[PDB]
Amino acid sequence: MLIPVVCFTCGFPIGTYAAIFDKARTEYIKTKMGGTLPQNIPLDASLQIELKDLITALGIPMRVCCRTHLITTLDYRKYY
Amino acid sequence: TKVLLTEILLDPMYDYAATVARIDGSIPMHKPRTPKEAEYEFKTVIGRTPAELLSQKEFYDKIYTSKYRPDFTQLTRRDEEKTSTLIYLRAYELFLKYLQNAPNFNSELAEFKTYENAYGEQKALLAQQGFYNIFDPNTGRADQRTRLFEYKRLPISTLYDERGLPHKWTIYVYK
Amino acid sequence: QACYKAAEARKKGDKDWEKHKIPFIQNTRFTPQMAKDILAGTLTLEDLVAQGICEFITPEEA
Amino acid sequence: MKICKACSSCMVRTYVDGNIIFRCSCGESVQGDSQNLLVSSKVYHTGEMEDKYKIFIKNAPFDPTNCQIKKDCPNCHLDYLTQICIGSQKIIILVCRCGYMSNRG
Amino acid sequence: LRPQITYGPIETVDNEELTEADMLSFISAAVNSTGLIGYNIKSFDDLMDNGIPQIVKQMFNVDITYKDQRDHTEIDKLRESVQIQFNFTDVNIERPQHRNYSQGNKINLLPNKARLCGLSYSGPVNLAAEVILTAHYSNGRQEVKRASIPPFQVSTFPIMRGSNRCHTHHLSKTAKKEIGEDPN
Ligand SMILES: [Zn+2]
Ligand SMILES: [Zn+2]
Ligand SMILES: [Zn+2]
Repeated sequence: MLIPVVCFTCGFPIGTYAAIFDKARTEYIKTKMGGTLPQNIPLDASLQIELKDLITALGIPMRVCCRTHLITTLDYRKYY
Repeated sequence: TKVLLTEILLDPMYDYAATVARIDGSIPMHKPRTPKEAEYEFKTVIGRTPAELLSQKEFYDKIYTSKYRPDFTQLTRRDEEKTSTLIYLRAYELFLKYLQNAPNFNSELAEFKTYENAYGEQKALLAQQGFYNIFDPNTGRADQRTRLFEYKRLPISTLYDERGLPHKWTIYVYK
Repeated sequence: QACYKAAEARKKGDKDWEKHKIPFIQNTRFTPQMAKDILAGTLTLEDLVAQGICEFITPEEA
Repeated sequence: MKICKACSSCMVRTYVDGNIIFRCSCGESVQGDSQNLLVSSKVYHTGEMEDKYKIFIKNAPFDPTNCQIKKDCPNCHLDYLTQICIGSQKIIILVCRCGYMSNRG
Repeated sequence: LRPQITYGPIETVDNEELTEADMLSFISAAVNSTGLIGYNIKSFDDLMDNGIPQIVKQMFNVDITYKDQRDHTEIDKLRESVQIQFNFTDVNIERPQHRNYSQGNKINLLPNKARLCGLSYSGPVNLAAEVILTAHYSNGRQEVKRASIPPFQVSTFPIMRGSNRCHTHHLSKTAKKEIGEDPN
């Protein structure tokens, strides 16, 4: 229902940088969104939203599993 | 009294009114542990004692009504959390009006539905993981290069020789 | 009409009769700007139908 | 069949002494002269006869779902024709909107 | 009538820049206009507003005749059949209602209460009618009695959730969320 406290694969403390990663990401999207309705963001076909540098600035390493779970985890608060 | 309490305690309307009463502190945040606390919660939420609910005839006329009456005319578009609070409070007030068949209801319902649709657009903005498109470097947009089959009429010399016979590629040449 | 004019020119003994032909062009009226307008919420399917861009097709009409 | 003059009913055909005699339920009796000497008939390969596809072959140049071919029409000199393949022997017919139709028909 | 509108020539349309990912916007628009199950709600809505009233008011006219199986009387011995003739005039269906405590006034029944209590999410059906009874005598004359019946509730018809007759249709998304319903 939230970003996990630790990475499901290895157990790196993803959760302690989770909340920040959420909120900051939003402004980044607001920077790159562009004349488009929010619910149509995953259909724009012209977006280049990259979160590599944000996660790097968070101090999280370049592990595939950790960044996968940080980026892809759904939040229950945002759908209910 | 027992049947009335069992019916009303299982009504989602009662739970929603109780939540609204809990928000501003009219009833304790914890669910009742003793029958006296349950009776007090019933009196505060429904507005009538279960004994006197069976005597008189209405039911919806005196259900809790939130204490803070914010200004919902700022719902006409520290601001965003206040907007969320206004959305919640107006949803409760409009639901209570719907229960009571209040006059001038459909237009206000439509107006608040438009307001909540705008709020939902904002919430969906808050709920985006992001999106990426692998751009073709030669172009400036989504890659169109594919490894699909493309038809091409090969010369007839590939299938037949100069004497009209078909080719039989069956000799392997190794260097 | 270009084919008819090209044939009519050839029947008159003209040499450059092929110059009266025009290439065939078939295309849809859906432009990339329309795609960006759909995503912005300012272009729906109802007014794409109203502009003669798309139409509803039924299996026996298909 | 023979239709009774009197009551316009379907008369019953029988055969007497080398002649076809139609007798009706109203008592009217007539004898056919020449056009009633057809006891029965059958036509084979009804699924690929030319009378089957007359309407379809006529409408083929205007149907947009038919296969076209890059050949010149000898009548209007249009550079494309409509190619159809009908029958179990796969008879190929080229048709055009001007009325041209291969097989000379 | 002949068509009159004309569009721009097809040679001036610039679509060389399109991509397959751009054509997903067409599917998005089609789904947004259609919805996903919007046909179900529309079908139940025109069944409620248009279907059942038409079926009741048109296809259920009753005209029957029955033998008079009574005993002996001046009028009795002299009459043989009675014609029962009636039709329904006014038809409507309301939102689901439930009786709180006993002998109340039919408060609203929310879908979650119906799910929890095992109740039926059915709305009342009210019908009105006029009835004509014709009795036939042996001699040849007949007697006709006509009566108009005030509208009354006959039963309850099941109501699709989310349709026009559902309570989760005059409520906002937050109210739907907080009454035990699924807001999405
Ligand atoms: Zn990990
Ligand atoms: Zn006859
Ligand atoms: Zn021709």
